[PDB]
Order: sequence, then C-alpha cells, then structure tokens
Amino acid sequence: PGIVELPSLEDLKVQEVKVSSSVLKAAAHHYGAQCDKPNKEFMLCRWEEKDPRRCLE
Amino acid sequence: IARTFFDAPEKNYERTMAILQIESEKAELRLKELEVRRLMRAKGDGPWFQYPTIDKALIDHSPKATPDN
Repeated sequence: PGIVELPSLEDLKVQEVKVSSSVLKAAAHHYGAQCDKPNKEFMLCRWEEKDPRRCLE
Repeated sequence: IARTFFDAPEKNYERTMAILQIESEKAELRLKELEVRRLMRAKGDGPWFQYPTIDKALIDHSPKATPDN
C-alpha cells in the first residue's frame, strides 16, 4: 500500500542526558518535582497523538 | 328435495369465489416469502439471517500502560 514516512536523521539529533541509571534514580524525586510541566506536556502529546513523530519536539 | 336438503346454486357460486380469493392470496404470499428469503440470504441486509458478530460494548477505552495503541 502506502509509503511509511520517517523523519530525517538530522531531526533525531539532540544532545543526550548521558548519566547512568543510579544517577537518574538518586535525583528522580526532585526531577519529577521540578521538571514536571514539559514532561507532562510530552506525555499528554504521546498518549493523545499515538505517534512519536508528532511528539519529537 | 331442493328446498329442504340441497344448497342454492348462488350460495355455492359465491362460496367458491370466496375460497378462490383466499387461496390465491395464500399462494401469492407463499411465492413472495420464497423470493424474500432468497434475497435476504443473498444480500444479508434484512432482519433475517443476521449471524452474530463481536459486540463492541466490550472494548476498553481507558488509557493503557503504553501510548502506542
């Protein structure tokens, strides 16, 4: 049938949070408390659009 | 004999006419029922031959543990 559309490799380029699992776990509660608004916006976009290409930004 | 026991010819005439009308109506209804049954079996859009499908009231609509669904 159709042709599946994928974003280009430049659109997937971002600098990463290069920390291990225990570094994330130690500050997990404060990360949830302080950075809640963009995380919840991303999660709402994710559960609504059902498409990661619409939630890349 | 014709006064006591026998029936009038007019009575038999009109009785036969009533019987013929009823039986012709029945035969036409039987043929129409056959045609209706054939059409409903072929197309499946009528009230008969409605084989069941999955009821859609069983589908869960709440958000799941994974967004991609």
